[PDB]
Amino acid sequence: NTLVKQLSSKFGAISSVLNDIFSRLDPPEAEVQIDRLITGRLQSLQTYVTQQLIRAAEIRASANLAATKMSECVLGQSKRVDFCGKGYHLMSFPQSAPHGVVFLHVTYVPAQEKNFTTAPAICHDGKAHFPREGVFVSNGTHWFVTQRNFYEPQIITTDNTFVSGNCDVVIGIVNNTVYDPLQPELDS
Amino acid sequence: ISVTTEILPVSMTKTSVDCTMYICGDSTECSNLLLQYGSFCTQLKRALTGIAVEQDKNTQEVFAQVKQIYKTPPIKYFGGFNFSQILPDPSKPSKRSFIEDLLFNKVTAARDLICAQKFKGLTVLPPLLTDEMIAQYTSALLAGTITSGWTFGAGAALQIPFAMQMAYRFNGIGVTQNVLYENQKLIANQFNSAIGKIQDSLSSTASALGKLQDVVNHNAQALNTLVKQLSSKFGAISSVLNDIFSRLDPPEAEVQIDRLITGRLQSLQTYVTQQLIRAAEIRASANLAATKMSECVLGQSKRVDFCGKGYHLMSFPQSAPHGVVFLHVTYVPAQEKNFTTAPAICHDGKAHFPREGVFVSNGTHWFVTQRNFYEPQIITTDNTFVSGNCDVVIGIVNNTVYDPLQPELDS
Amino acid sequence: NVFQTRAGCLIGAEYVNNSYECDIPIGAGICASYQTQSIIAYTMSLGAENSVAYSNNSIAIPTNFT
Ligand SMILES: *[C@@H]1O[C@H](CO)[C@@H](O[C@@H]2O[C@H](CO)[C@@H](O)[C@H](O)[C@H]2NC(C)=O)[C@H](O)[C@H]1NC(C)=O
Ligand SMILES: *[C@@H]1O[C@H](CO)[C@@H](O[C@@H]2O[C@H](CO)[C@@H](O)[C@H](O)[C@H]2NC(C)=O)[C@H](O)[C@H]1NC(C)=O
Ligand SMILES: *[C@@H]1O[C@H](CO)[C@@H](O[C@@H]2O[C@H](CO)[C@@H](O)[C@H](O)[C@H]2NC(C)=O)[C@H](O)[C@H]1NC(C)=O
Ligand SMILES: *[C@@H]1O[C@H](CO)[C@@H](O[C@@H]2O[C@H](CO)[C@@H](O)[C@H](O)[C@H]2NC(C)=O)[C@H](O)[C@H]1NC(C)=O
Ligand SMILES: *[C@@H]1O[C@H](CO)[C@@H](O[C@@H]2O[C@H](CO)[C@@H](O)[C@H](O)[C@H]2NC(C)=O)[C@H](O)[C@H]1NC(C)=O
Ligand SMILES: *[C@@H]1O[C@H](CO)[C@@H](O[C@@H]2O[C@H](CO)[C@@H](O)[C@H](O)[C@H]2NC(C)=O)[C@H](O)[C@H]1NC(C)=O
Ligand SMILES: *[C@@H]1O[C@H](CO)[C@@H](O[C@@H]2O[C@H](CO)[C@@H](O)[C@H](O)[C@H]2NC(C)=O)[C@H](O)[C@H]1NC(C)=O
Ligand SMILES: *[C@@H]1O[C@H](CO)[C@@H](O)[C@H](O)[C@H]1NC(C)=O
Ligand SMILES: *[C@@H]1O[C@H](CO)[C@@H](O)[C@H](O)[C@H]1NC(C)=O
Repeated sequence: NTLVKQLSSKFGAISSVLNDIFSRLDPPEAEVQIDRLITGRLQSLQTYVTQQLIRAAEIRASANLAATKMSECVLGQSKRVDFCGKGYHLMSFPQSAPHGVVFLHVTYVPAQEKNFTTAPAICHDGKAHFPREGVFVSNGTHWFVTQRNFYEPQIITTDNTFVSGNCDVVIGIVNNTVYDPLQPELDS
Repeated sequence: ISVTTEILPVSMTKTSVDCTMYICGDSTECSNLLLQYGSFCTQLKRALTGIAVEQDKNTQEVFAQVKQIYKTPPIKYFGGFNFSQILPDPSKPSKRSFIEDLLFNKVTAARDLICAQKFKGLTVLPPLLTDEMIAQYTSALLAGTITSGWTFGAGAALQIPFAMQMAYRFNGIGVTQNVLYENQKLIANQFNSAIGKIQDSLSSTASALGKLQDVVNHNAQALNTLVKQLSSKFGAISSVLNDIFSRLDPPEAEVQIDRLITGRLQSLQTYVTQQLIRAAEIRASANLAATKMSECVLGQSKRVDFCGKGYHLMSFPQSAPHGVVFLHVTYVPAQEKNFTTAPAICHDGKAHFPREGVFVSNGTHWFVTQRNFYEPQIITTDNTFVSGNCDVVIGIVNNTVYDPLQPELDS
Repeated sequence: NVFQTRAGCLIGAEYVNNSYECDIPIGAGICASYQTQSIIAYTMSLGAENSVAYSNNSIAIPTNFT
């Protein structure tokens, strides 16, 4: 619209149209006015082209980002934080829109938290025990092992713990019992 | 344990230009003559306003990522780690930290240049967010990462002791937790020494903030050349237009005025185009900084050479004039030793492959060890699995495997 | 009325001591909005204020998902 509206400028000439300039002045003198008009219009069109180029570069950057998002979020599962949504990414769906794409992100969010008391290791039979893929918790009386992102208490055993060293070097260790699931069937 | 510093520019300086004062000065005749060229200044105002709002959008996107403002509890024990230099200092009125103060002091009758440029139609607008608000965002992020961990980037903040968080990160990089639980004091001392070295380097070295200084210098040079362009004839008798009007008749004064107007308009166009290109580059840098903040501060990244040189552990943000600074805490091995290995163990006519580690030998015996730390253990059936006979694998060796059940059968 | 901000002088808006999310950005941490039947200029509120209970031996574990 502004490129169209620039056509009414005079640029210092005697008129904004060419036919009256050519129908009122001799060839020796109309040249200056024609040159002024031509130079002004050329400058306007060049400025338009430059701005279009810059905007095209920005659109290209956005398109590259969208292509990367389609490659990772949709065709696979992403471990990147805050890339395919807020939370823990599960999956995604694409939809089309005029000059654009819309991504629907299905994600997982925890809720209904609860407090607990924990210790890093358990000292038993003069040895320190560490969890394999969980965390030690206590409800005030007993001790359990639970997964990090969901509450699922379990009994401490040998199958879900591993031993390394004595229990006089780790800060915060506590005393408890580790249940051996081989002897009770052997003694029965 | 290594700490590394990274500097990223975020935003630019917002500028506004007055056409009439810059071009025609205080002369009314030029003001009347200027109207003939049409709409050449509304476009300039639109472009400059777009850049100005873009800068605020950049800052808001980079820094405003937490819904709630957290505070550290009064007790300052975090398993031996100090953190007293990066946390807010209530004594100073700016509510900033030591490193932040050093960074701000690092980058910097008679009439000031700012007033002289203002008196020619070039003005600077203030940003939406003051420095105090950016400091509060940084403090909230630091408190959230110290107290909660990475849980506050995907939901509610759940408290966890610092030692257990470090154990989880060690498990993430590929080392078991017992290493941390047995070398807590050494790791804490290394971290404190690294922070002290960063302090010393910041206090002594004064060339670590090149990028922001380059941005400031480029803006200053652009303004300087724009101002200097006002004293060129462009082919007329003189730069000053009142002398042109007084000396000679209107018929040629019109030509001289047209020459000056065209030259000044061309200079303004060039300035606007260069500003647009620079703003695009700054926006790209801001997008990179926002991605880095979301990926290295609110979580742990497995990408190589992204959140530091080495094995990534964690990171901390700090503010800087028109930019952000990242402190990356990473893990690097040292004191390596040679060993002899084999791909599998042939025992009882069966091939045995390790479950997590690698097989090593110290000259006479054979052990299984984790990949990134030397911790030998006896080869048993608990850390090994069997697949096929031992006449196919190239390089298999002979040894014995211990079964933890037969000893109990006889005892 | 008259108010003096680091971005200049504001006429026609009344300053209040509360804090809301920004609607029209003026600058230097000052925003404006149309509320109450009047125009009010205020200071931005970054967000809600929170504190987390931290100790040697306390953890928080979720029990449900969304
Ligand atoms: C902590 O957890 C233990 C394990 O469930 C609880 O002990 C059980 O409590 C229920 C409650 O009625 C009893 O029916 C069971 O017989 C208990 N089992 C054992 C082995 O004692 C214990 O009550 C929990 N503590 C608290 C304070 O809730
Ligand atoms: C776990 O049990 C051990 C004993 O098996 C406790 O060690 C004792 O500590 C007391 C101090 O309160 C000493 O007087 C005893 O001599 C220690 N016993 C031995 C065999 O050395 C240990 O304190 C217990 N853990 C906790 C947290 O109390
Ligand atoms: C954490 O760091 C601060 C500052 O580096 C330590 O404070 C220094 O303590 C020593 C002796 O304890 C004094 O000689 C220095 O004058 C102190 N410096 C400052 C700036 O206060 C502090 O001891 C470190 N440890 C803890 C637990 O805070
Ligand atoms: C592992 O073995 C290699 C090869 O035997 C060692 O590399 C040589 O080290 C000696 C020093 O004892 C040098 O004089 C040689 O020039 C090295 N050879 C090459 C090709 O560089 C290597 O040092 C051993 N690893 C360790 C930790 O000592
Ligand atoms: C390789 O490691 C073995 C460990 O099994 C070393 O053997 C031990 O050597 C010490 C010598 O100080 C003896 O006291 C131990 O009794 C040995 N262990 C066993 C199980 O007998 C061995 O010295 C190491 N080096 C070589 C070259 O084999
Ligand atoms: C590993 O032990 C096996 C045990 O069967 C070896 O296999 C035999 O080794 C003897 C001694 O050289 C040969 O005479 C037999 O012919 C081998 N049997 C077969 C079926 O090939 C095996 O050689 C040992 N590994 C190595 C590297 O010697
Ligand atoms: C997790 O949350 C869901 C809803 O968000 C709970 O499902 C509801 O539970 C209540 C109380 O048991 C029932 O009255 C409703 O009928 C359930 N369904 C809905 C749609 O509300 C679910 O119980 C929660 N998990 C646990 C373990 O309590
Ligand atoms: C855990 O204890 C703190 C201590 O005040 C409390 O603020 C918080 O609400 C508790 N968590 C839950 C889930 O009740
Ligand atoms: C427990 O916390 C207190 C502060 O609340 C601290 O002084 C003490 O050192 C902590 N204990 C351990 C074992 O870290």
